[PDB]
Amino acid sequence: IIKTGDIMFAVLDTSVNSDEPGPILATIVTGKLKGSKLIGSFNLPSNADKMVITFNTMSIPGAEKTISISAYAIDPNTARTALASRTNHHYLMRYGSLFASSFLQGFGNAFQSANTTSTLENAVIGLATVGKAWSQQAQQLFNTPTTVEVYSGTGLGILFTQDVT
Amino acid sequence: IIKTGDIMFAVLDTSVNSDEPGPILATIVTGKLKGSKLIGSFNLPSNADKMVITFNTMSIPGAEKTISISAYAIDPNTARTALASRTNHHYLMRYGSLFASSFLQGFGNAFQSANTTSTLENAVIGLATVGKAWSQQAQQLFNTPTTVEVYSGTGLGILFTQDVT
Amino acid sequence: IIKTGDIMFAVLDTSVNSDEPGPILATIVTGKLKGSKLIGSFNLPSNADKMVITFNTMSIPGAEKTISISAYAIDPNTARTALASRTNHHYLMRYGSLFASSFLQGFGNAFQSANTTSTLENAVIGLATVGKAWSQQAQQLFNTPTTVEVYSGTGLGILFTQDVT
Amino acid sequence: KETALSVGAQAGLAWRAKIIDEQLNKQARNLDAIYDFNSLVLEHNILPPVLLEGRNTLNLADAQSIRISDRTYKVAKQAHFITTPPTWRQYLWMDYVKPEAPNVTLLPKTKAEKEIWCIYTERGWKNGIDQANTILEENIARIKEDFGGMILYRKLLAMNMVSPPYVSHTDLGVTGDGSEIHIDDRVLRITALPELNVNSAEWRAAVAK
Amino acid sequence: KIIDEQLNKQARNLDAIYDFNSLVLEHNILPPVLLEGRNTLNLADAQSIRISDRTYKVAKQAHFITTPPTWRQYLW
Amino acid sequence: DGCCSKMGGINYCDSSAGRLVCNNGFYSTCYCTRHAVMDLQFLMGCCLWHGGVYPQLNSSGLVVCNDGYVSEECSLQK
Amino acid sequence: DGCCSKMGGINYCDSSAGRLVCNNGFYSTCYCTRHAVMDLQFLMGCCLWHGGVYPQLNSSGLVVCNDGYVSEECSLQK
Repeated sequence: IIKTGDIMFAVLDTSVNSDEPGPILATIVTGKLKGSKLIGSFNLPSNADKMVITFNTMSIPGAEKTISISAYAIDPNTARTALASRTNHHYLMRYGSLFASSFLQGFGNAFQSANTTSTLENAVIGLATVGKAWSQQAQQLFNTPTTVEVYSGTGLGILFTQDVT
Repeated sequence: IIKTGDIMFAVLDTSVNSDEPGPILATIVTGKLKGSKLIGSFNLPSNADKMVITFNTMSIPGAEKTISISAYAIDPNTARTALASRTNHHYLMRYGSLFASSFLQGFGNAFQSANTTSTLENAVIGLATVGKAWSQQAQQLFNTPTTVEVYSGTGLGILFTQDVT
Repeated sequence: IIKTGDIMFAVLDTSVNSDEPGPILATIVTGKLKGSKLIGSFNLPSNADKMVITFNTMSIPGAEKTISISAYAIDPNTARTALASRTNHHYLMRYGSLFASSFLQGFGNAFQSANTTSTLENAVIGLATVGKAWSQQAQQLFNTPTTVEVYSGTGLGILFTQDVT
Repeated sequence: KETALSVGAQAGLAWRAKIIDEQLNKQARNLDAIYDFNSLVLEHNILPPVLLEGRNTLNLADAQSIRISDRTYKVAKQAHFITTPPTWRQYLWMDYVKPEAPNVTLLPKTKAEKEIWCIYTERGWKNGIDQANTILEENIARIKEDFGGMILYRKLLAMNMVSPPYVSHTDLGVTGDGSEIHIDDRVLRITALPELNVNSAEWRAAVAK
Repeated sequence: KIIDEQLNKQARNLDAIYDFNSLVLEHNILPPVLLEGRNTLNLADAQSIRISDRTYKVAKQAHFITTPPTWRQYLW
Repeated sequence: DGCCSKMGGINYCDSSAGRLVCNNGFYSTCYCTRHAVMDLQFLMGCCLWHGGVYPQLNSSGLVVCNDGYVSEECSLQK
Repeated sequence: DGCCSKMGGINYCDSSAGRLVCNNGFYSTCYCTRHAVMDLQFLMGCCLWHGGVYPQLNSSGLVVCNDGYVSEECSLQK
């Protein structure tokens, strides 16, 4: 019998990224339950400034039982849900691709137009026509968001959600 | 027997933002219930000048029982429904992005157009072609609202909503 | 047995704005009932020159009881349905944004046009193309209704609607 | 607000309790000197029972109905065996903890809330003082009650008003099987619980000089 | 570990003082265990108590044995 | 902390009396075990001279010792 | 406010008399406990000389003592 909403700690060891859902296991080592395994998954946030781990299958070793308590995690000694990882993953690459394709388009067309008022022609050539395909592909790929990735060695804390036996 | 809609106080320790609903908890600190606690999630406001917390699972220790009172929170000594958070969040970034993209578009088109009456044409090139794509992306993402976040160390007051036995 | 539609006076403590509903409580202090509490939410007006507050959950201490007289408020010392709040909140911002974006559009187009009869061209550039996007965004956001807010330290009077026992 | 009043009550009560436990430890030997239980014990290690008196009782029941009496006496608790004489510590000592936790919720930042916090704490402190002294004097009354009861039994036993308790010692020699033994086995019991007599002709008076 | 190495480095006086085999009986029997207590009293109830001078109890019934024991079951 | 100060220094702790022995052969005034002769006079904790604290916890601050006599000084009240 | 003014100052309060003690051996003129001999010739509050104010809350402003007597001077008019 455990009261609703207690706090314990576990250990995350098998790495996962916020792209492919899969089974992840943590292990409660302090508090009441020691060595308890906890299998689940994660969620994808609408905005990537935090990340929570979907844990639903809690099991105690020794005797063949497995409770059906589902609850999620919290970071130890910060008490925050924002994942300790980097979030600046894919800003600069797509921004640079977009602006470079644009600048190429502009360079070729306007220095073609500037001939009214050989190597300069080849500059016009290269930027003028490699601008367009890279521009439409940049508008294709520009919308990819930035992810976070959980770690393979970071401990964690756990709050509870529903009561058990 | 708790009288309907009375006043108690509690403490929030775990932080989460107004983007992803999930488990958050508080613990009642004064009044009748001491050591009792209460789990839930938040609310979403259309205007971010207030923020309230959807708390429903009230647990009183001692027994393996969990009462069914769902109530919200208020700030002590101020008695306002606003949250201790920042509300100046997402004006400047989108405003500067839109205005810069538009200025770039204008520089390219007008400084090419007014030539009748090399590197200057390259300035025309750069702002001309990077204005347009950045402008349509700015018009795409301009509508993102301002956020607030609950505080990981701010105490609270509680009005009740219903009774128990 | 209480006569229909009677006049009492109460105390409001929590601040809430006419944008987001929530549980708000007043306290019956005079007349007959002492120490009674009153839980509800607000009402929405089409024009922001008045406010009323929905108040129905009427809880009396002493015995474990809570009657359900649903009633509203009337102003102490005026008995008028308007509220002590300001109503000039959302006129100047949208008016100035509209006029500024329009003036920018005009400046760019006409000062480019009248060139037939460098930094001036840059002024043409800037107002010319930041006018349009700001203009359509102003046309988007001009429709904001004016909010009013309850006071977090002002008491009240109450007109009743039905009887109780 | 009133949270300061409540914690002022707790702090004042606790501090006065600390001082009075210090004072009761300060004056030690005269206390157990004056409250000798061990001389009050009878022959067979039995605590004497507790008696109570009353002078000049009158109670009116209703109209045309009164009842008077000159002297009344009541047995409170019967006599029994005791493995040890008591002390005063289970009558006079009081508990002690530290009220330690004002949560960081109501801290005054303005001068007005500062001073009302101060005065509410102050009157809580005085209230705790008063409550602690009330607790002490109730304990004092209880221990005086018990000592008066046993000394009243001694006085009446001198007065020939109560029969003394009667004992029996059943002696057995060796006992047990070839596994367990006791050498001699004495069973001590008491039979006649002490009570008042009604034959007033056997009541012996006493006149001093 | 410290108390165990102390235990082995003080060796011979231990089993010297705890001889067992000199105390065995004639037919290789371990003699039994006897417990003696003095000046006993119990209050089983108010109004009735029971006293006794000495009490004797048989703890372990004497059984057959082949090898005498040592401080194996007691000290390590 | 300084026990055998201005003595030869602390030699070891005898556990039969729970006391230190300095290098000069004198019994020092420091202790080493809790199983030593203290002279206690003051005590703490609620429900003294009674059954001790009851293991239960309730809604109110009502705390009662195991002999049933309650302790209103210990109890939380309004 | 200063009870032992123009004297040796306050010594201590005695609850056996409910009186302060000045530092000269004269009894004071103030009080420290409510359990003392104060001369009162005035009272405040209603339902006096009856069973006290009844602990129920009536719909009317009529206030009834536990003798059943009615105090108009404590009740409100119309």
